[PDB]
Amino acid sequence: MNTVPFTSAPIEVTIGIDQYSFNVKENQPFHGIKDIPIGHVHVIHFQHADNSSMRYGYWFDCRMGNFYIQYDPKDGLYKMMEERDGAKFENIVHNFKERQMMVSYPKIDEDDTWYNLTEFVQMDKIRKIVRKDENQFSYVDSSMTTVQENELSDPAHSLNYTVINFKSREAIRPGHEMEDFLDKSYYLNTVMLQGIFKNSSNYFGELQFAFLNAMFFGNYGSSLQWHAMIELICSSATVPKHMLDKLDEILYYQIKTLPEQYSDILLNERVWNICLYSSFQKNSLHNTEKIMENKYPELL
Amino acid sequence: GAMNSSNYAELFNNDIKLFVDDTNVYRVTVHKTFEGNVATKAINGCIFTLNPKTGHLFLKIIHTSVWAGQKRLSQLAKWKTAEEVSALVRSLPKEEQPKQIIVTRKAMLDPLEVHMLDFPNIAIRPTELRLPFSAAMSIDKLSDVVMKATEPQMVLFNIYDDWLDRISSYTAFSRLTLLLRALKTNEESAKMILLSDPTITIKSYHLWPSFTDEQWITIESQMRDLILTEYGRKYNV
Ligand SMILES: C[C@H](N)CCc1ccc(F)c(F)c1
Repeated sequence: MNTVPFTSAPIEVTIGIDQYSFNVKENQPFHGIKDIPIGHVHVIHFQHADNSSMRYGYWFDCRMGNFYIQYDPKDGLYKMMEERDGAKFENIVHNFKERQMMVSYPKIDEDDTWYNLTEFVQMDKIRKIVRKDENQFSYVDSSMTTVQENELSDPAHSLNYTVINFKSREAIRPGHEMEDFLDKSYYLNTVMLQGIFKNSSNYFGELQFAFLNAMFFGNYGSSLQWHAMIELICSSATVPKHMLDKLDEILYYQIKTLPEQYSDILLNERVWNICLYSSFQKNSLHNTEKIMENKYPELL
Repeated sequence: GAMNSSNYAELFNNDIKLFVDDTNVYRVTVHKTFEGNVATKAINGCIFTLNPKTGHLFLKIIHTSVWAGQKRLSQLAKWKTAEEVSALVRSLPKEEQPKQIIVTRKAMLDPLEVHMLDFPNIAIRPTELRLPFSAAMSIDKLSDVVMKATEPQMVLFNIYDDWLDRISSYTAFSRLTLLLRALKTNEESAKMILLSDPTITIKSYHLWPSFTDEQWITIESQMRDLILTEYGRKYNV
C-alpha cells in the first residue's frame, strides 16, 4: 500500500482521491492519504471551499516515485512534488502514520470500480496527452482546453487528445464519400486503431482518461473527446466482437459512476441515442442500454 | 449561415454562387403488381444547379440506370447529387468556381460538405426560403431533354433567356420565382396563362415566350392572381 502525504492543509478544501472525496477544514491537522492500492493509476484532486471555480488535480502512479502534496501560498493551490530522498520519505510518512494524521483510502474489498474505470489507463499514455515532461505526475483542471478546441491558446497547457473529425479527409477516402461517412469502419479500424492508436487498449485508455477528466474536473473538451470516441465505434458497422464486449463493460461502469445530478450536462443525447437505438451497434451494448434505461430514461 | 429574406440581395452581388436543388433527382411512379402489391418504377431525373446572377443552369440529367441494383435510393440520391455537383466544380476553371453553394434542402448539407472537403474555401449553405425549383420539370423543354435522355448527360441552359438585356438579375430572379411558384401551385392554369396568345412564341433557343415588357407585366399580374387564388381555393378565403 502506498501513501500521498501532505505538508499541511492551510486552506479549507474538498479533497478527491480516485472516486472518493472528503472535506478538510482550514488548518485542520491533516497529513495525507494512506493505504492507496498499488498497481493502479490514481488521481488526487481539489476544490477549494472559497472558490468552487477550477477543480484541479494530479494523475499519478505510485510505482513511479514518492510524491507529496504541499500548499503553495503564492500560486494558491495544493501542488504535487516528488521527494527523491527515499529514506527521508519513509521516515516523515512513518512519523505521520504513527501520529495517525492520515486518512485511509477507503477501498471496499468487493469493489472493482476504480479498476473498471481505469482498466486501460496507463501513466505512460497520460503523459503524452498532458505534456510536462519534467514531472512524473500530470496536472489537469477544469479550464484546460484540447488540441482540437485550439483549432476552433497556450499549447503547453493543452490536452493533446487524438483529433477525431468525421468530416475530414482523414476520415473519408476519395471516392468512398457516402460509404465512409455513413459506415466509419475504415476511419475506426484502419486510420485510428491500426494507424494511430496501434491497438484498442490504447484507444480504450484514452477514452477512459477523457471520461474521467470530464467527470472529476468538468473539463468540457474531455467530454467532447469521450463522446467522439464512442460515436466512432457506434457509427462503424464493422468492429471486432471483443472490442464491443469490452466497450459495453467500459461504458456500463462509467454510466454507473456518473453522479445522477451531472447527467444533464455530461451526457450527449445525440450520441447515446445513436449508439443505443439507431446505429449499427443498437443491439450490441446490452449492459450499457440496461443501466441507461433504468437510471436515465429521461435522456432517451 | 442560412439564407433568408434579410440577406436576399446577396445573391446578385459579384461573388459566384450556385443554388442546388435535388428535388427532381430520384423520381418514381408507384404502381400495383400482378400480386396486388405495390412497386415503384423510376423515371429519369435531373439536378437543378443555377447561378442566380447570370441565369446559367447546369442541368445534370440523372438516367434511371444509375439506380439499378442500388438500395436506399432516396439517401443515395443526395449523395449522387453531391458527387455530381462536386464533379462540376472540379471541371470548372478556378476563376469560375463558386464561392458559395446553397442547397435548397438541409439534408443536402452533409453530403455536399463531404464531397467538397477538397474545397475548404467554398461555403456550403442552407436557406430558409421556400424556393419553387421543384417545378423546373413543368418547363417543357427541360422536361423534354430529361425524359428523352438514354444516358447520363449534362445540358446547359440560360433559365433567363435574354432577359438580362433588359432587366437586372434581381428582377430576373424575381420573375423566375413567380413563374415557377405559379407552375407549382396549379401547373395547368400557369401554363394556360403563358401560352394563351398564339402570336407570342418561344424561340428555339429559349425556354419562355418572347413577351414585350408590357406583356410581361400582364403575365406577372396574372400569375399573382393565380397564386393568391389557389391559396384561396386552398384555405377558402
Ligand atoms: C519540500 C521539502 N524539501 C520536503 C518536505 C516534505 C514534506 C512532506 C512530505 F511528505 C515530503 F515528502 C517532503
